[PDB]
Amino acid sequence: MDKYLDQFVKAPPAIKFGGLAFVVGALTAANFFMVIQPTEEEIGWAVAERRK
Amino acid sequence: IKLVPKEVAEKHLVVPVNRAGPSLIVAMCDPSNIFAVDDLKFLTGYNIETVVASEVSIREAIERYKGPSLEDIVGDVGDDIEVTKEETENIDEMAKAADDAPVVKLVNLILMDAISDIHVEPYEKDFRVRFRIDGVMYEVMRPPMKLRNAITSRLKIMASLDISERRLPQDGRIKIKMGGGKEMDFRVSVCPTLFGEKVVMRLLDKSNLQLDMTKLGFDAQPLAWFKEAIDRPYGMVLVTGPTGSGKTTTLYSALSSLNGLDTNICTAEDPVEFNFAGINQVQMHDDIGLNFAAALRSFLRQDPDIIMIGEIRDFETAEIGVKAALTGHLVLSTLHTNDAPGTVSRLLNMGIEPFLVTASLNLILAQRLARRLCPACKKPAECRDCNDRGYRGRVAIYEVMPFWDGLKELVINGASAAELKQEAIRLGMSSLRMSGLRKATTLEEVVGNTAP
Amino acid sequence: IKLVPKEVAEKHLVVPVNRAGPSLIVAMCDPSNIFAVDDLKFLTGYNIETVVASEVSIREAIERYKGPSLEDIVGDVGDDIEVTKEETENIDEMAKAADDAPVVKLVNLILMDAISDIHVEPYEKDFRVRFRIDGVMYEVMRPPMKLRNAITSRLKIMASLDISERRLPQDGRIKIKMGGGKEMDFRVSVCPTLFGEKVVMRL
Amino acid sequence: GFGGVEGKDILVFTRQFATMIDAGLPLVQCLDILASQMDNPSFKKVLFAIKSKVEQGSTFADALKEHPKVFDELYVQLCAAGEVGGILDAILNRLAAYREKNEKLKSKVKSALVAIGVTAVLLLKVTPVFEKMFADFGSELPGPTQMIVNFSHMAQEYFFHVAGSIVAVVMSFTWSYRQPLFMPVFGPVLRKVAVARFTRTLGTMISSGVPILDALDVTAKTAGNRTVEDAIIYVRGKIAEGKNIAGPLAETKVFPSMVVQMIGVGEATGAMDTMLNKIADFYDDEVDAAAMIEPVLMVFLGGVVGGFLIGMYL
Amino acid sequence: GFGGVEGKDILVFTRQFATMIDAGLPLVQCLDILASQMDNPSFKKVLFAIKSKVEQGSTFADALKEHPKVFDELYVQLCAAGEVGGILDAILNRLAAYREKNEKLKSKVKSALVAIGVTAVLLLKVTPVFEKMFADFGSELPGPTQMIVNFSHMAQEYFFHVAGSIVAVVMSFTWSYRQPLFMPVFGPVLRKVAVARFTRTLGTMISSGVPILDALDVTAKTAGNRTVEDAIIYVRGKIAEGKNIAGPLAETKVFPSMVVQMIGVGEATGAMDTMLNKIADFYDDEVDAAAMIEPVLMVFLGGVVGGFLIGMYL
Repeated sequence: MDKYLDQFVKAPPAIKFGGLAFVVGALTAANFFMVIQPTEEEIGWAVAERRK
Repeated sequence: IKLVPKEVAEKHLVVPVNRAGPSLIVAMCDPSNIFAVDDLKFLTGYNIETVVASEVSIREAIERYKGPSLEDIVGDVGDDIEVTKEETENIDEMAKAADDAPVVKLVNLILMDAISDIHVEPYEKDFRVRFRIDGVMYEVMRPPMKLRNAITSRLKIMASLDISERRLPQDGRIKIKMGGGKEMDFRVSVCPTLFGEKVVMRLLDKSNLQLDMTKLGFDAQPLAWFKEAIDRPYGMVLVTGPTGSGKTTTLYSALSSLNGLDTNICTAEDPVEFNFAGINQVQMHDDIGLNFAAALRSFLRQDPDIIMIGEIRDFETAEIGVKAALTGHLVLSTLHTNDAPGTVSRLLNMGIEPFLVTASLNLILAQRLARRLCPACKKPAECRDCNDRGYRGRVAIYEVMPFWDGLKELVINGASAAELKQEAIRLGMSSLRMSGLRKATTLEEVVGNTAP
Repeated sequence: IKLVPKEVAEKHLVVPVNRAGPSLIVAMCDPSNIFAVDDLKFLTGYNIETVVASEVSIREAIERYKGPSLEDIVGDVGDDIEVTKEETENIDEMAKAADDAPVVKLVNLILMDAISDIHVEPYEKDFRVRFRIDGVMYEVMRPPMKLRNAITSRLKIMASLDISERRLPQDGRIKIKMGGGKEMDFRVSVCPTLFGEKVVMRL
Repeated sequence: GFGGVEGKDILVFTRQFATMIDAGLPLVQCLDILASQMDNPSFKKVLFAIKSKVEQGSTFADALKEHPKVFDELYVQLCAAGEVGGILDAILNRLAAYREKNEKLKSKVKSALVAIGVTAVLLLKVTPVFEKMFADFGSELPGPTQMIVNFSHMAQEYFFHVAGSIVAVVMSFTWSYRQPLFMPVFGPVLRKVAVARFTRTLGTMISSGVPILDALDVTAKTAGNRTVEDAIIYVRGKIAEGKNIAGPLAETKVFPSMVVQMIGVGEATGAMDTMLNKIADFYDDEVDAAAMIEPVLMVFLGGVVGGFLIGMYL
Repeated sequence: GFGGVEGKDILVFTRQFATMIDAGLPLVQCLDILASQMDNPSFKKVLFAIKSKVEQGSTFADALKEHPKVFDELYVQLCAAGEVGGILDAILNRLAAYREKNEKLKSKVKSALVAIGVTAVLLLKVTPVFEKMFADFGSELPGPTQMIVNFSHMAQEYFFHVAGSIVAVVMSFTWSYRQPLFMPVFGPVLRKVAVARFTRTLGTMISSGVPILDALDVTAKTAGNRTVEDAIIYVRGKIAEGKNIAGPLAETKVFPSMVVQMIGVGEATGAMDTMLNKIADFYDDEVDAAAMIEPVLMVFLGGVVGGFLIGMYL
């Protein structure tokens, strides 16, 4: 059905770009958390080693 | 409602709108397009009934969509006639914002279901009508039993009555808000009407006919002057005629045409039908549990110069009426009958004598409907009541004017100027003569110019 | 009721007195004064219906706006017809001393509201009468729905009966204390009289 | 020494005055009508005497003062407050509602120490006694303790059963106190009370001489239940349009087949007053008699008992 | 799995069949009438199905066999014994009396092995169990002995308590057994039951289409109370002479002013069928309310229990 298809020729450059952007934002949140966790683990191994 | 894809409806500008008697009702803008029709036949697998509609109305319905109605029904504040139509409508719009959040102005159907002859004979029978020029013609409107029954209750209720298997026939009147009236006969179920429920509507449409109706050839100007006179010196008159010959119209015409600004007039009706452009007037309507006699009895009590009784149907009121005539009021009314034994019989059968009616009744007009194929003609077929006779046959009647249908003409039949003399004197009688030969269509304006 | 400033009413001796059928009823002493009328038209923005009234009656209404009455009403010992009129009147005078400490003798209105044909057909319709010599003539007396209803109960009650939507028509007789009678037909609401409540009196 | 009148009989008469007065009948004519429709002599007799004072010009409050043993100081003062403020109609409506609440409250303590009091002690503790009886059949039941515990601990553990007994009590008290989505399906419709009031009001205005349509226009303004008011506006609209009274009624479920058949006879006989008066008194007596108020007792009666027994069992 | 019907509802329907059949209506027309007068659907629905078998030519006993969960083997066999011997009328009268005694006996245990049997064992020993169990809380109570006495003497001294328990039993048995000169002044006259039965029977034969006089001639042969039978013969004799039904009734005290006034409407309305149906339902419900059969139970219930406990303590 075509009215939706020309709503698809007018707009979803914007909507596809937006979706890509929200995804990349999520993935950057994830990798920043995945660099914060090795920090904590690392301070932990510090505290063990010094106790040795 | 259901179609194939919404896109297909919009492209072809067609919309299914119901399914009845194994067929799919399809509203279609281009019913000559066999490609689109055959596409719909193949895709639905259903047999079609085609209904032509304006392109933009179909498009509007496609985008808008018996459901939105199924909910707006449960809104008591809508059906209520006590509420002015101007506001009621607003509620329906705002309430409709529920679905899509706009105001739709003018939902044709949503309004069509909330806010000269129509013959509706039975179930699944196409309605017939009488067109102002075309006469009897068939119509594209049919209702099966369920729709018939629903119409039937609708019309019954708007006319103020309750048709049921206990009371299957109903002879009421619809009051269109435009003050206009219409006679409605109606039957529920099949107990009287084997062919199913049925209704007939003989449309009035009013705002009240005037003496401008010597246009319609009904009464000659000469006779209308004679009546103008007659009504000024308070000669009492009854308009008799078979059903729908014009009794009420003619009556209302005669009162409306006169200047009644200087006289207290005074009307008792079972429902409103009478419109008068006059100030000294008391309009009285039968209410629950009141007889016509209650209102007349108590009304004659004040000082009416003129008394108008919509139509005499309980003759206990008839009796009060002719009593009013004998005190010397100007009384006027309507009666269902076709000639002189018709009325007199009809009048005498709840106990007024012809000395009291015929002796105190002055003039009796007889109205008709004449048809010559498709002309619709309402004419005054004819009557001066002279009095009673001692030792007799009674009712002494001098026929002033007859109507010949063969030439559509009003003839004078042995009336003389010495007859209508009945005047208190010379100057009074002279005034009658002047009005006889010496004496703008709207009622307001016509009254306005008889006033002068 | 509403006007522009109270001062303007008093200066021009005019007073609006109702709003009906999109028009403002304006009681006016000098209806030939197009300056005042056009001032009222412009200041209110409303279409006017002009009613002529005596200057002092307009002024009186402006200043009242029926208080002295709003209190003398709550005096059961006044309406009571069992009491001779000669004494009842006295109470109304002495009770009126409350405001300013005199006896007013003969308050026309205070009495007019406590102590050959009249046709009163509907709401906002000028009364008609039958004069002993002039016959059917129009009159300068009109009542809107509220006043009609009030008259209607007044006349009904003095004639000894109770008109209501349950018993909307009433055919009684008033006994004037002067042993004189009058036939009164009367209707409340619009149920039998679409044109509103209404009354007739054949004196 | 003189007594008042019954709670029932004050009720009927205050209702029917409030109804007539709010109809715009003259107060003396209201008084005449209720006297003339009364079944007990003492009522018809007083109300002629109250009316006799009102026709001498006295207020209703001052006329009722001739019967201070029947209309107490609080009743007259409510009337007189209505008369002084121009609200006699709305204070009589208030007094009619008051008298109705008073009679209903009277029947409903007294009904069943009389018999009701003895039967209500007796039902309220029957079960909780059975219960203490099965739990006193020795030691080492379901949920108990051994007797050698310290008393306070023993009593606190059983708190379960002390609680199941109190709940049993509260329930049988509730049944004795009470008892003496399709959105439209959820609204309170017309009851027996509301039909009895309607019928009495109409029987009353017709017996007095008002037409049907004048009585319906008054009644449609004095009906308390909103759905009935909507029903009655539709009945009056139908009748005013020329439909037959029994046919406007037959559309509405609240009027039985007979109420309609009886009204339908009344239309053809000119005896609608008599018909409505006998319908109303039939309904008023059906109302004061009033079957689900006894079945739901028993549901909670044994259902709570059984809940206790199961409670400690487990 | 299917259940029967209530004791009330078997009652009403067996009474009204016995009545119609003893009137000499055809069995199928009897069946139609009681179905068409029924208030519950399940009854109207069955009775259409029982009638459907009777119109295929089956006996009533064999038609009721389609509802063995409602009409047990003993009921059908009574019917079938009546049909085989030419006494269907008198066995239905017997069955109606049976069903009436069954419903009354049900209300009246339960109020305040089936349910009656289980509840009656359970009430008859509740207290005496309580009692034995307080008297088994250890030794050296009020009135006991020490256990070392010889058994025969110990048992004989307690004879007090064994006696207070038996008396407790006899009492609760009495409440369960009872609880389910001007010579003419001493005769049992018409009761509430007998008026309710009369009214139901007449409501029944009128709703079916029999005239008043045909219904009265049947009823005057099927009335159980002799004084009422004498009353009804006088009512029928008066009506057959041309006196108006409400006027023959008004001579007899058993018909209230409301009953007569309601019947007097029904005469002018051609709605006597239903006036009688509503009167009968009102009476049947007044009957089943009529409550002292349960309060006096409880008086003797706890009063005896308490008398035992007091007895030994002292």
